[PDB]
Amino acid sequence: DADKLPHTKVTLVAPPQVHPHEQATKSGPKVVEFTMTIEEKKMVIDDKGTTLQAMTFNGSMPGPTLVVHEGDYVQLTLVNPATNAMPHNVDFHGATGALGGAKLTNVNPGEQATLRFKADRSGTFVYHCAPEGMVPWHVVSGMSGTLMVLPRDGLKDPQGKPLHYDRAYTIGEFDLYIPKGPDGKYKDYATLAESYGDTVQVMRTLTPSHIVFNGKVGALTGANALTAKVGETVLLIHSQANRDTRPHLIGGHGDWVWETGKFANPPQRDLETWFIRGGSAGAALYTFKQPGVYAYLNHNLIEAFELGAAGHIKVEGKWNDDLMKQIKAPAPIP
Amino acid sequence: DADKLPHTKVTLVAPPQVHPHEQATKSGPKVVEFTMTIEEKKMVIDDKGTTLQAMTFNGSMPGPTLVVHEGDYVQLTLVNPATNAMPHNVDFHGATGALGGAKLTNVNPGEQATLRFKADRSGTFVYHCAPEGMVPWHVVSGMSGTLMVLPRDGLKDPQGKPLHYDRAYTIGEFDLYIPKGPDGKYKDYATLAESYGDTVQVMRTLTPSHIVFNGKVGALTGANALTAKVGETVLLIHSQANRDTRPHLIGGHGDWVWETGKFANPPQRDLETWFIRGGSAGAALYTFKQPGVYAYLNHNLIEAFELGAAGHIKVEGKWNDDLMKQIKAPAPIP
Amino acid sequence: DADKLPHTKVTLVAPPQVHPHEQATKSGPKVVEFTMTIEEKKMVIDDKGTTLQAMTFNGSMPGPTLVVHEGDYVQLTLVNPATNAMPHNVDFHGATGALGGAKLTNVNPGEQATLRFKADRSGTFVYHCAPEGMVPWHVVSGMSGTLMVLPRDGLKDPQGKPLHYDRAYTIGEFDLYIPKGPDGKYKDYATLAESYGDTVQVMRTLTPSHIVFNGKVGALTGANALTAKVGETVLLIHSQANRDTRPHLIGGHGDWVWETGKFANPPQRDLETWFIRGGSAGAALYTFKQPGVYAYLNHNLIEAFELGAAGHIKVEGKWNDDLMKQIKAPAPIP
Ligand SMILES: [Cl-]
Ligand SMILES: [Cl-]
Ligand SMILES: [Cl-]
Ligand SMILES: [Cu+2]
Ligand SMILES: [Cu+2]
Ligand SMILES: [Cu+2]
Ligand SMILES: [Cu+2]
Ligand SMILES: [Cu+2]
Ligand SMILES: [Cu+2]
Repeated sequence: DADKLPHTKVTLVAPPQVHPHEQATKSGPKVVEFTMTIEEKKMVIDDKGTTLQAMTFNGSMPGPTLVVHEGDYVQLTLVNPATNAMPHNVDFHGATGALGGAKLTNVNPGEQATLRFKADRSGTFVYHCAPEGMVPWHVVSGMSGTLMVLPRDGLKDPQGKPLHYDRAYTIGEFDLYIPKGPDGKYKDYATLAESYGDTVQVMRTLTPSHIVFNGKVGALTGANALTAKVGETVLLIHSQANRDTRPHLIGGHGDWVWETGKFANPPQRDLETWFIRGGSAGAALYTFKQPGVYAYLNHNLIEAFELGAAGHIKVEGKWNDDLMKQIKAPAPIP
Repeated sequence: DADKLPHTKVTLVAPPQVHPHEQATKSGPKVVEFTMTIEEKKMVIDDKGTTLQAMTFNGSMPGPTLVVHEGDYVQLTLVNPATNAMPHNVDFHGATGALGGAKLTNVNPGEQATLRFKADRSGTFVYHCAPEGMVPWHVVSGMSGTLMVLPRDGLKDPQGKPLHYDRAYTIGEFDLYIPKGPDGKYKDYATLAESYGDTVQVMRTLTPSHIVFNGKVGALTGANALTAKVGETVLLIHSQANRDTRPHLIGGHGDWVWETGKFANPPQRDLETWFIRGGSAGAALYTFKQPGVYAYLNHNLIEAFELGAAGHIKVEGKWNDDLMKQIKAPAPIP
Repeated sequence: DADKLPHTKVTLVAPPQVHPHEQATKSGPKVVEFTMTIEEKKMVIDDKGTTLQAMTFNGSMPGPTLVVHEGDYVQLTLVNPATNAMPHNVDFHGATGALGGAKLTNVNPGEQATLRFKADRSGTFVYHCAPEGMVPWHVVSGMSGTLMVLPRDGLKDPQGKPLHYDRAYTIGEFDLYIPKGPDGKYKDYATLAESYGDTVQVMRTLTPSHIVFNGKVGALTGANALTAKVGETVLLIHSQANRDTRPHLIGGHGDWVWETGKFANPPQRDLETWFIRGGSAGAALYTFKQPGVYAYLNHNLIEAFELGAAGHIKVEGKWNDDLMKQIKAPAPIP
C-alpha cells in the first residue's frame, strides 16, 4: 500500500543540472514528493532581441528533471500562481491513466493540486502541460521536462554489466514558432494571450523560427558550456516534447544509448548520432577520452547552426596521441 | 508446391477493425485469397467542408488490413472498375520481386488482375498503389494499407514468451496536400484529374495541409473512438506509406513495440512514443490498466491537434488508485 | 604503438563503388593511408539545367568511401588546392577528439595537412567538412562521405553467424537548397561565394529544392543503375550528413540492417524501410532472389519521385514463381 510507504521530499535544481540522486540503491519503494510552480514570462530567446511569450515549469525551459527509482510513487504538487493568466496541468508520460495526470491536475491561476502515480516503468519520460484545446501552444511555449525513473539496481548494458555515470546533464530542445510582421521582423507581444493567434499560424507551417537548447540560442555554449574531464562518464538526457531531433557529440560518441529512452531495453553502442522522437526523452552515456571543447548538437546542421540547436562541453585533461594525432600541420602543398 | 496447397477465401472488413484471424495456428501453409476493388471518390476530410479527390482500395483510407501467417501465399485479385478514371496497381512491401507486384498488376479502368506471392517474412508491411509516373499522387490520395504476416506460433517477446492480443485495430495515417486558391480557401475540384497539377505543387513544399487518421479529421475521436476494457490487450497497427510519424498513447505506453514492424526482431518495452518510418507499418501491444478516454496520436502535437493526427480510445473498467490517485484536487493556494 | 605498426596506402574509387577490401581479415592493426583532394566546382544537379555551386572531396558527391578494420589507424592527407576559394577541413564521426579532426585539418587554398586517428569503433560513419562559421553550407554543398570500419572478423548477425557480401555500394543522399529569383527560376551563380547568402536563406526554410543520390537527379537510374544478380548479396551503405532519410528497396527488403550503422550492435531483419538519422551512415544487406529492375529510394515518395531521391538496381537471373507469380494478367472484368 502506497499510503503506508515512507516519504521523501526532493529539492529540484535548474537545468542543465539534475538534482543529486543514487543510481543503484538499497532502499525499497518510497513516495517521492515534488513541487513545481508554473511561471508565464516573456523571455529573450536569441542574440538579436527576439522574445517569446513563454510558459514554464519552475521558470526554466525545460522544466527541472525529476528523478526516482522504479517502484517509487511520484507525488507532485503543481502550483499555478494568481499572477499567471492561463490554466495549466501536467501529463507525465511515465504515468498510467487519466491522460498522464492531466485530467487530475487542471489548475487555474490561484489554484494548486497534488497528483500521485506509480513510477513502475524505468526510463527517461517527457512530462508536459496539456490543457484541453491549448495543448501544442503550451508545449511549444516551454512547458515540458523529463522524469527519469532509474532501475533500482542502476543502468545495465545489454549483457547485464553495470553502467555508471559521474554526472547527469539534462537538455531540453524547443522548436519555437515566433511570428513576423509585414516588415519581416519578429513580433513582440505585450501579453501572452495576444501572441496566440499569430503563433498558431506559424505552428501550422511546421517550420520553427528557432530551435533552442534550454530556452535560448547559446544557452549551453561558450561560458555556459557543460563541463567534464577525461575519464569522467556523463549521462546526457535529451527531451523533445513536440518534434524529432538527432543528437550528436562532435569528437565523441554515444557509448551506450537508449534513444527511445527506456532502460529495460538493451542500449546500442558506438552511436555517432541518435534519434529522439518528438514526444519523448532519451539518454546517452559517454566517457571522455580526450580534452577540449566538444559540440553537442542536433545533426540537422541547419537546425543546429542556423536555428540554435547546439551547445558545448568543455573537457579538461591530457591529450591522447594514440586516439588522434596531427601528423603534419596545415602547410603549403609541395 | 504452392499450386498444390489448400486455399482459403478471406473476407476483409473496414478499418479500424481487422478481419478475424488466428494468432498462433496449427495449420500449415495455405494460399489465402483476397479481392480488393479500387474506388476513386471525392471525400470530405475535415469539419469545415474541405474535400479531397481521393483514391482508395475498397472505398476506405486506409485500405483494409490483410492478415496471413508466415509461409502462406497471398493471392490478391485487384479490380479497377470502369467507373474509375485512372490506372492503378499494387506494391506489397511484404512481397519479393517485380516492384512488389506493381509490374504484374497494372489495371486500367474496366480491368482486373490476380497476383500471388509468398508471405515468407513476418511483420506488418505497407501495401500501396504505384502506377509509373504517378506514384506519390496515388499514395497521398489514399491508396495504401497494411499486410500483417503473423508468425505461425504467434507474437513473442525478446525472451520468447508468448504475447497475445484480444483485439487488433488498424490506423492508417495520411499526410494530405490540399491546394488553396488566391483567396486562401481550399480548392474544390470537379474531377480527380483536375486536382493533379495543383496538388503536385503542394506536395513539393513537403508541408501537409492536413494529416489524418483513417481518412478524416476526427475519424477515430468522440463517437468513433476505438474501444477496450481494463485487462484487455490491444494490438495497434499503424501505417504511414509516405511520411514519418510518432505514435503515442496518452495515459498509456507501448508495452511491446515493433516500431520497424517486423516480428522476427525483438520488440522494445515501456515506450512512451514510437516511430513509424514513412513507407512502413509498425505495431504496438498495450494492456489497459485504467479506465477512461485515452488519446492515441502523432506526438508532433501540431500535427495531432492542429492538422488532424489524433484519435481516442474509450476504456471501461475500475480505476486503480495504486497506479494513479488525485491526492488533493484543484483548490486555492494557501 | 601506432608509430611502429605497418602501413598501407589505399587507393580510393568513385561512388557508387567502394574500393576493394577484405571483410574478415587475419591481419593485425595497420596505419591505413588515404589522400583526398578538395574540389569546388559548379555541377548540374537535375535534368532541366539547374546548377549547384558545389564543394566536394575528390570531385564527387558523396566523397569516396574509406574502408578499414576495427583497430586500424586512419591516416588521411587532406589537400586543398590553390584553385579553390574557401578554407576546408574534415570531421570524422569515426574519430575521437578535436571535433572529429576538424581542429587539426584546417587547410586554406594552397595548403594540405595530415591527420591520424584510431578507428576503434566498428560501423559506417559520416565524415564531413566543418569550417568554423560555415559548417552547414559546406555540408549541404556536397562535402560528406562514409568511413566504414569493419569488424576484424567481418559482419555478424544477432546470434553471431557470419554475414558476407559479394559487393558494396555507397549512396550519399544530399538535401540541396538552390535559390530562386523573382521570376521563380533557379539562380545561376558565377562564383561559389556569390551563392552563399541566398542559399542560407533557403536552408533556413528547412525545405530542400532537390534531394539527390550521388550528386544529381537520376545519378543511379536507367543506365547508371547499380547492378547485381540472383544469389548475390549486396551491402548498401547510405549516408546523410544533414537530414533524415528512409531507404527502401522496391520488391526487396533489408535482410539485415544496421540503421544506426554500428556493427557491434545486432542488426534487424526483414525490414521494409529503414531510417538513416541526419548526421549518420547506415548499412543494409540484401541477397537478391528475383531478377528485374528494382528501385532503391527514400520512401517519402515526394522526396523520391518529385525531388530526386531514387535510384535503380538492375538484377540478372531466373524468375522464381514460388516467391511471386502473375496468376491472371490484366484483363476485362467479367
Ligand atoms: Cl557536426
Ligand atoms: Cl500528448
Ligand atoms: Cl515505393
Ligand atoms: Cu500550460
Ligand atoms: Cu505527451
Ligand atoms: Cu492508384
Ligand atoms: Cu513502397
Ligand atoms: Cu569545406
Ligand atoms: Cu558531424
